[PDB]
Amino acid sequence: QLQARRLDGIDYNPWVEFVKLASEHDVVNLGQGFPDFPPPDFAVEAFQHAVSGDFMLNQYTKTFGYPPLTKILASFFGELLGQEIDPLRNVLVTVGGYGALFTAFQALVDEGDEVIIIEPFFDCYEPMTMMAGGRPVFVSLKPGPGELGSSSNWQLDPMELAGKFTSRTKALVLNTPNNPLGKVFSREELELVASLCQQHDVVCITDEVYQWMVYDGHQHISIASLPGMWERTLTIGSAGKTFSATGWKVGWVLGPDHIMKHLRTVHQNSVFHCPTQSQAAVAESFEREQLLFRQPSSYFVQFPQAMQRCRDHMIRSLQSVGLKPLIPQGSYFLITDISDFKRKMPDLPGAVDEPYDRRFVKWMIKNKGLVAIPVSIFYSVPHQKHFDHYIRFCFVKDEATLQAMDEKLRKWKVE
Amino acid sequence: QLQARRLDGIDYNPWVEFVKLASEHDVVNLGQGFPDFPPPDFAVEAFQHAVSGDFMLNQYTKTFGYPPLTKILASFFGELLGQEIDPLRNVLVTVGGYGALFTAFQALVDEGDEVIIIEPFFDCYEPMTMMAGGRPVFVSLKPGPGELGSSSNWQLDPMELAGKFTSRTKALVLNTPNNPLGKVFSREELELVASLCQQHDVVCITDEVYQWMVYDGHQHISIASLPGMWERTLTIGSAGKTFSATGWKVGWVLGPDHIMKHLRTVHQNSVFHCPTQSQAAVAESFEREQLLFRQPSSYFVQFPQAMQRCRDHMIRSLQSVGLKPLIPQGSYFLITDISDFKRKMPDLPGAVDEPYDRRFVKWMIKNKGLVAIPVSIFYSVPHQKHFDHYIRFCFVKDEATLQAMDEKLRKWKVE
Ligand SMILES: *Cc1c(COP(=O)(O)O)cnc(C)c1O
Ligand SMILES: *Cc1c(COP(=O)(O)O)cnc(C)c1O
Ligand SMILES: N[C@@H](Cc1ccccc1)C(=O)O
Ligand SMILES: N[C@@H](Cc1ccccc1)C(=O)O
Repeated sequence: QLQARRLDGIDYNPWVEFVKLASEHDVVNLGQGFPDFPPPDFAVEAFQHAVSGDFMLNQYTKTFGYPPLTKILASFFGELLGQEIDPLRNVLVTVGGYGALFTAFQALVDEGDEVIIIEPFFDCYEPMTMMAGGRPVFVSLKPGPGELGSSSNWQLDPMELAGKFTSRTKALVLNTPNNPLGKVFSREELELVASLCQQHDVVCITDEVYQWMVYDGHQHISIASLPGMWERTLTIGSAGKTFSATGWKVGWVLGPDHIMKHLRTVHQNSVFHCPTQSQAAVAESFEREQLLFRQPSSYFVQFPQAMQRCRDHMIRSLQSVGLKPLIPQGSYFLITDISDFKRKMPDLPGAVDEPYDRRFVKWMIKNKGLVAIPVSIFYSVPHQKHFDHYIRFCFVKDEATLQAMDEKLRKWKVE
Repeated sequence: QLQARRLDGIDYNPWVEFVKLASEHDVVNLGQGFPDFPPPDFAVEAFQHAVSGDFMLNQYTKTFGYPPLTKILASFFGELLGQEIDPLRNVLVTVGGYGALFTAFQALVDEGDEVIIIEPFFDCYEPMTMMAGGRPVFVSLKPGPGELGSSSNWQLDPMELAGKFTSRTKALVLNTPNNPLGKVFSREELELVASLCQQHDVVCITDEVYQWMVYDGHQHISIASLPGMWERTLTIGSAGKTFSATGWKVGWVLGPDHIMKHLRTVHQNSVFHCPTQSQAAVAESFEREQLLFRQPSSYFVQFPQAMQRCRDHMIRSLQSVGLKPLIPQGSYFLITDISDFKRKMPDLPGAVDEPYDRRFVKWMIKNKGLVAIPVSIFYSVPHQKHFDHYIRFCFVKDEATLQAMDEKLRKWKVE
């Protein structure tokens, strides 16, 4: 009654409960979606330059983006998407990719509108939809029929997907690479999704914050570069996952003027300006990355290789301890199947109809000194019972952390 | 139809049209609500320190605030308000005071709710209310019955104010010191407002971004320090107006847990984190200001004195050219009565039923080389006809700017 109905349901945040049980133990922390090593030197230094240069950089910049940043966004992303991107009509800088999503949802989703969300989903898609009056409509990526799995075998059933569309579908949220699965959507998969979007005339909010974290030669493709798609896609990105600087909380949306003009209204009636100096640091960091595009020494080349190594490392470590990893083609994350521990150990300390993975993650934190995130926080509530056997690890870590993890894992092994 | 109804009306932004007519002339810019000199050294250096210190500061901080910043906010503001402020239950760091307002409005205002807005009002109060489904209800500060006016003579008629309250009033937006008037609400005025708020059980969103810019010995008082008021006030502030660093876009809301828990839901479903390093810079800048509280050398002492000088300077300059200044007790701004020019010059190039002040500001920009902001952008549309004779100047400026202004003003004088 004091508060607005838009807040009904969405008030519960799984984060906080867990990342507070973590702090009351000696743990190797692998549930955190951020690096624990520094950003690359050229980007820190870019921040350093923007806070020590033209003093007017301490003041307000332009409402829809710091112009050097919208310039490099238009240019680099225009080239990657193969699109004529106008910085002033097609680019909006936002408070991280999170603020970008929020802006998008507030612009487009209204009482009645359905938003197709593909599980496992970054958890905020659902509450943001709900705050906007929409009705989430879920579809599940289903794993295919070795022993170690693969993210790319998680299938988007074409018939099941097509069935989700009604005349009330406003938007489909596509997240690639996917958090927490690490699926990198194929071209065929993208075409599938594009196909229905054109057909039913539906916007595709597409969260590509992990664009650059792709492994094993898999290729990040943007649904917006697909024929006819720009006119109906919003493409979100994040400086933080791009330059390993998550506390910079800069992101952007690219998309066509007839959509973006709504995003801009929300922006101008919510935050109005983004901080100036972060924008400057990000503009200079993209400049440095475009200069060196494809090159052995570009961050978008070395970083994925390094993190591919960390991934490979984690996969091996968790495997030999009973966990069944799903090799990701991208993102910061891999998930592991715990179905074996569920048989081995079915009753665990945990509240009433708490899904297994949640009860398991608590167990592990206490006894074995390791943080993961239960995957069920990324399923609609009705699907948590069926999808309660996965947990989510972050391998974007310092080597000292992989070391400490192995220490934890060997102490475990002796059981 | 593609976009959400919450965007109806609110899409028009007076800013942009004007600050683009400005850039196509040689102008002294006085419509900008930000300094054009640097922030104080200790605050720039605080930024410099947070972007070159513990590298983990490049990563995510806590959702509701960087803890060193919520610590100093609780402590300093607790002391100023005379209130026990818990950082975790009573403080939320937001994307500037703008993001704070937005958070507040999204938390509390719902279809039906009325929000009492006092004119002249910072323009966003109205559209934010509207996006939230609310119904702005207006009241006007009316100037009293010398020749030069005074902001403190603009009166909040007690009977007129009381009449605005219905059973549908959710919130009253109090802005003190006031943008664009520079009114510093008296204690009696505050008690008036408090009185009705307690009586009708209404929240008082109170925008105190100008807290420290008070002149002539006038005292900034917070409605929240008034008896019984904390339980029903939200107090917003901004690092940018506090430390002359508007592009830092850090702000906060203080208020009681039973209200703030809603602000937090909006926050966690909108931005989730604020950038880390700005927070660090602001925490250290408050630390430096509290250390030196009241002291000759504290920024909260010298800065108001300096800006009081700039104010005094502008008042004299604009006076002798026909403009009738209203001396502000606070804020960055003074407004001047142009009623004389309206008689002197009634027909001006400007669209159809454009209020006079808007047409006047355009005229001045072209011919006389000076930027102001028409005050009518801060009145409800039905009241613009009656309140079309004021324009708004920003005196928070470098001396080189006051110089150039005088140059413009003397070239003018020869007419
Ligand atoms: C981390 C993450 C975000 C948030 O990006 P920020 O720049 O931190 O706002 C958005 N989407 C996904 C899928 C993420 O993993
Ligand atoms: C400038 C201003 C704001 C905005 O504060 P930011 O920290 O820039 O968000 C809010 N309210 C008033 C009355 C202002 O003048
Ligand atoms: N996305 C990262 C971090 C994050 C958490 C909550 C909001 C935004 C980003 C994760 O899944 O751990
Ligand atoms: N508040 C200042 C600057 C500002 C403009 C628009 C949004 C937020 C802050 C002004 O009135 O000029």
